[PDB]
Amino acid sequence: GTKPNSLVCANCEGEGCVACSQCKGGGVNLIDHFNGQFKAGALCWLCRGKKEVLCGDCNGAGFIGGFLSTFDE
Amino acid sequence: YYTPDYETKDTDILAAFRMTPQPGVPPEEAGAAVAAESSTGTWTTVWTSLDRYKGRCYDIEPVAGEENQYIAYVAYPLDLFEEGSVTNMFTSIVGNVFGFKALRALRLEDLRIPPAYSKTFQGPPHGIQVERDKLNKYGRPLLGCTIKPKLGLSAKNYGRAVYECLRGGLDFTKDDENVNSQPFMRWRDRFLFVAEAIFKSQAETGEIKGHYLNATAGTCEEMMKRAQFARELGMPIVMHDYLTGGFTANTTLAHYCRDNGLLLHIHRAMHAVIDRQRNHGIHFRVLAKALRMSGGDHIHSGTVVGKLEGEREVTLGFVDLLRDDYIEKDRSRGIYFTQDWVSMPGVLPVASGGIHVWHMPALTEIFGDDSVLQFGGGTLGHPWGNAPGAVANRVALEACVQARNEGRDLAREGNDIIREASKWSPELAAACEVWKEIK
Amino acid sequence: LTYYTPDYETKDTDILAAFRMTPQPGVPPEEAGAAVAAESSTGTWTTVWTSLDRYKGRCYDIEPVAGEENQYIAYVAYPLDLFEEGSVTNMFTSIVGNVFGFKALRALRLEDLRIPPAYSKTFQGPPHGIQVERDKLNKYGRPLLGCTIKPKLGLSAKNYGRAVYECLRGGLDFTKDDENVNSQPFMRWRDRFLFVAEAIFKSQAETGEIKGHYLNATAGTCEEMMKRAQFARELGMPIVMHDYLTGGFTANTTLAHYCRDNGLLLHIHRAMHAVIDRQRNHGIHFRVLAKALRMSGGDHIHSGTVVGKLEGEREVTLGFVDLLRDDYIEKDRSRGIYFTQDWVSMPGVLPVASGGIHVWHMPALTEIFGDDSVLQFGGGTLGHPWGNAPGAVANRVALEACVQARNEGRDLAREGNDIIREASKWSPELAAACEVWKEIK
Amino acid sequence: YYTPDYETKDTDILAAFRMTPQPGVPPEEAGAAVAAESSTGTWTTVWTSLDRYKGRCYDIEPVAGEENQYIAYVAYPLDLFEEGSVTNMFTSIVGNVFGFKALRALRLEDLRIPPAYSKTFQGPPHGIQVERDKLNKYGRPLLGCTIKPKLGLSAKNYGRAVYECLRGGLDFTKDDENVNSQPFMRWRDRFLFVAEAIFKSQAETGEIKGHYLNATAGTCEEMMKRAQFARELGMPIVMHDYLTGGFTANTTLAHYCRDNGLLLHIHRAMHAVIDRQRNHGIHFRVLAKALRMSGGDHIHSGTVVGKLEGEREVTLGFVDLLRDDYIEKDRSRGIYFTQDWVSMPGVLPVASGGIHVWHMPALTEIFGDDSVLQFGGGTLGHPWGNAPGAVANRVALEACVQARNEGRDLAREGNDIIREASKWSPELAAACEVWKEIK
Repeated sequence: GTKPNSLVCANCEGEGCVACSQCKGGGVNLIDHFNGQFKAGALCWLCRGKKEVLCGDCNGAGFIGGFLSTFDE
Repeated sequence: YYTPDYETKDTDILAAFRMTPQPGVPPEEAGAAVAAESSTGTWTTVWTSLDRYKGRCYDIEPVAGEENQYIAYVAYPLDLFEEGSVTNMFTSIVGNVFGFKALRALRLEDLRIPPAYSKTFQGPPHGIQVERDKLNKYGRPLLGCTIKPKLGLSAKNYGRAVYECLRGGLDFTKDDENVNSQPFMRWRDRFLFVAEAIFKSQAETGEIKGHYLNATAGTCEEMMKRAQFARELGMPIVMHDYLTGGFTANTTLAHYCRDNGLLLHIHRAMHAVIDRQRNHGIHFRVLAKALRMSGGDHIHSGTVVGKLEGEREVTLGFVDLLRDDYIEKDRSRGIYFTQDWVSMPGVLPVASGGIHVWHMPALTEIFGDDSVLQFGGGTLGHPWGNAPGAVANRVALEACVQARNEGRDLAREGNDIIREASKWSPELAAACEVWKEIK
Repeated sequence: LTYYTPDYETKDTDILAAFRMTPQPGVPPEEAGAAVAAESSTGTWTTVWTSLDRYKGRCYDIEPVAGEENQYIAYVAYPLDLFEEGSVTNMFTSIVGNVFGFKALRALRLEDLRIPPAYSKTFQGPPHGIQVERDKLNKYGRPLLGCTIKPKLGLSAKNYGRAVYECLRGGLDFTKDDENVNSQPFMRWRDRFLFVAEAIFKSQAETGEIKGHYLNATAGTCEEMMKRAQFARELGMPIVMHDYLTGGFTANTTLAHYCRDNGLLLHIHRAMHAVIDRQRNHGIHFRVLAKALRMSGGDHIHSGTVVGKLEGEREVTLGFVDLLRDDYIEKDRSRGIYFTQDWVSMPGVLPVASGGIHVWHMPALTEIFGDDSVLQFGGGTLGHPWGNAPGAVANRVALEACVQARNEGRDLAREGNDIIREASKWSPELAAACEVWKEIK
Repeated sequence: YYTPDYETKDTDILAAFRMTPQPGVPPEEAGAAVAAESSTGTWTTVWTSLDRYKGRCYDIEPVAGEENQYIAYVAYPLDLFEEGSVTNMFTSIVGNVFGFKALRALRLEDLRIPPAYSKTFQGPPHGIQVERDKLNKYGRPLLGCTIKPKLGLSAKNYGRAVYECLRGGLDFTKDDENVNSQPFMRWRDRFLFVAEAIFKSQAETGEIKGHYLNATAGTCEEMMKRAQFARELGMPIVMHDYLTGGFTANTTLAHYCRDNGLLLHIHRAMHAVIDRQRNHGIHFRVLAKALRMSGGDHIHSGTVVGKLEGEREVTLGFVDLLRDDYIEKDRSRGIYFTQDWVSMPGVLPVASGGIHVWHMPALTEIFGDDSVLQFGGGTLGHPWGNAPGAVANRVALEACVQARNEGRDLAREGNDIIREASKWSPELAAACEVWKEIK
């Protein structure tokens, strides 16, 4: 998850956030997800109109080794 | 001192440390000097009958894999310790032994406490079986969460997040270790707002909920004041830090809880300064035994869902010491002595760190339904908010428990169980898109 | 972003720290520093969970240690509003609670701290101090003397009191008790207290000087600890003793508060400390625990003899002795001092020397420490071929000999052996002791 | 003394007084005599090192517009004052300086308290942000009223007027300053009848209401008895007089309120004997600083409506000292020193006097929504009774808040905003016929 000689998280390049794939940075449903629950033109069902989610590798830290991205030991 | 023909008695305290003698010192001579530098301080009968008031080395073994390493065994008489005192036990066995120059590194590993000495202690306030009856929860592991980051929030806003998480389906809610009383939030008005949210969430779900309230203070007069105010509001549980507050203050708090019906939660802070290196300090398995005698119901132990063979046995070794009643000798798991607790209550372990939904099958299979799981950024990071975030964790847990009671391996069938479950819960679905799967 | 601000200027209301680091092979040094400031505070480098802003710590300096390729010094500053007034436990919990479990490093060690005057005014400090105690004891111009009953063990209370009475009448001032003696089946405490009190008055009634004896007050619970302190006040004893490392800071602060309100003297004995400050790359230096005690409260403390220290050493000891005793200390990197410290009129603490010492070590001890310390003798008093009372006279006669010469312009450094011999001529107890203990040349 | 080159450090207390020397005394020699007559009492080193235990003058300025007037500056060491004591601060700076026979008039103006000395005080019990959360009121100033004249009324009848006013829409209700315990009404049965009316009015409107109960007494044993009885009934606020009771008694009451969760209201009686003349006494802005350190939540300031330019700035100047956290130097507003409160809670100001409906746009624009407005005859003088009188005031206040949240100016519209509002409220209409318009 780190980068060349650096504790920086690659997935987000030290930012703590990623773009919403579903809306593809748009903000509105493009297909009918959840069959009869999410339409194909309503607000994005995930981000809900922000086109940005939290990174998983690092829970909003920007770096790897830490107490927000490790198993307690 | 070295009496290889010595036979330990049934009322003796035994210890075992590893040593790294300087080049030149013979191993059999170094061992006898550790037993003397711990008790009298001499090898002659010049100042003397004393005789029986001294320690003795009765065994020496060479450590495999390293040429300069040995294991020593020492025995101590029973009349050298004060009844009911944990402070006296540490100050006598180790008051000046790491300052010895003829050595380079020393580490204490294990201790054996005879039943004739354990009967003078009170032990945990309630235990395991009694605690489960007070909460009316059976079958599965308990859940919890902690408001970690934030900081600077007002008392009103602090109680807002507590109400949201508890309503979602969680059982407990924690505080932060470095929050006692500060200009941005005082302790008395934080207690008032927290207790108000507990009562509201108990009327919608009809289940018992709680929250750990920090009671650490700078003086013993101030620490006891905060414990009595938690009883007037009918709170069920408190919290303390037993490594920076001291052993004397911890024993006083344990006695109060037993006489008033309160649960105690223990956090281990500053511990990494003592038990991280492999050749100097005191192993954590020794400090766990001292906590059981002093008093406590919960304790932090760390996650092992990220270890390998060789490891995952040392940690599994001392988990049994906190819950079982009779543990046999096993050197492969780091147990040097056979211990009997003569019917003493157990302690519930707590696992924490950065965990999420895809870790449900792993934790359940290893620990069993006798532990508490705590979540940090895995609950407050949901894209929809706090309350929907707690719904995802509950769902996943129930799934694993059910599968287990149908004969389904949780070690293999795991990603499958989670997936087929995200096929009737929109909240879990969204969460399964933020975090990635486990190979 | 501020994390690693190589330009930020500190304010008069900030707490500063400095640790040495051993990064793993590959980790850039300027990035490891910022990670220490985050793991000791928020835990993030992004404004996602955030106005918070000012509630975070920051690194503002990095230096390379000469002589080793993998070694650096980092400087961190903390805001004032992060700490609770009058609490020493909170400071240690906040500064280092999860910093040594970090894995991107290999070894860490805290070295020094700076406490602003805006934070030192919320503490009480030592109960009495240095100048006030000398008025209570009415002793001026020379260091004090004491002795400890180290071995023995298993003796009855009457025999225990007999030795104390014999030692106190020889000319000594104080008397100590063994660290691991609180209450045991062979001897309880309520009768040992009575016998010691009985002996003290008889010893005092003859020589016409004020004497004392350290009484151990460590217990397993705070209810029991406070019971043994009031009994010593009922008998009119002047001093007690406590261990502040195996008992904790919470129990020590209450004892200091009680001692202030009743006119008692507190003696502090450091134990178990060897597990923390022995290695050169992991733990906490003793000079931080020394500063902590001054804020918590105390009058005496064990420091360490220095006459066995050579060049390169003997400097850090003289530095933290000045930190313990003085009122204003300047920065000096050659003595292990990284910050300028101001105590705004706080009382000092008396240092205590100990170990295996005899009569031939007197001039060196007097020259170095000065007449502001306490000298404790172990086997050098009860080992005399004639007994204890003749044993104390040799030490008393020797100490005076050194002081007088000093006040005449003689060099206690080059000489000392001669000075000691000239006194032995007119003192038979001084002799005999010079036939058992040899002289350093 | 007179040390011009002296540079003050960060741990010194500074003061500034104006002087009127007698004809003949040079100005530079009179300044040095004040600094001595305040500390040692001598100009020579005969009785003496003392040295550092003395005060010193470091600046002198001439006052424009008057030939015989000067401003002096004095600095004092930190070690001259006892921690946590306000009584000691006044008795040292001013114990005998106005009895000097070489002067004709003296007046203290300002003080500077370094942060190294403010940290030893407790401060206000709750503050501003905490108090608003306890009452659940945001966005608008609070309202109140006081039963002023009357007198001789029975306890039953006294509680009748309280119930009527609170039901109309008011927030608080006051008492009278000279009512503690008298033959026509004792204190214990007046508390009982007041608490009964609060509960009744809280069930019809569903809003939190309160009433200030006087707790002044002749002895400290009697004063604390009346404070504990107000906690058993669950009353939220009390009242004290801090200028006739003393500073020692006021500090004791502040500590009790913090440990039990009560609000403190402060009234300033007898103050006019000290700070009315322009050449002798102590300015009110100094006594306001001492009240913040001692403890308090509310304080009386004064309606600045009927004031002109030149004025309305001295008043606005020390309002910022009671609410802000960092105030810069400004001589045009009567501020001689830069003050930093290092995160201390603020104090809510109170305005009173003879005010009515037409004075609503004026007060809102100046003070803002961070004050309390009290009415006397502008409530009990309504031609229809008490309950309708409180409706008028409530209706008028809401009209002003809305307008400002639209861009309308309150310095012009005013009379308009009020008229249009009296076109859908019969009570406001009647009130707009008793009192006259504002030009």
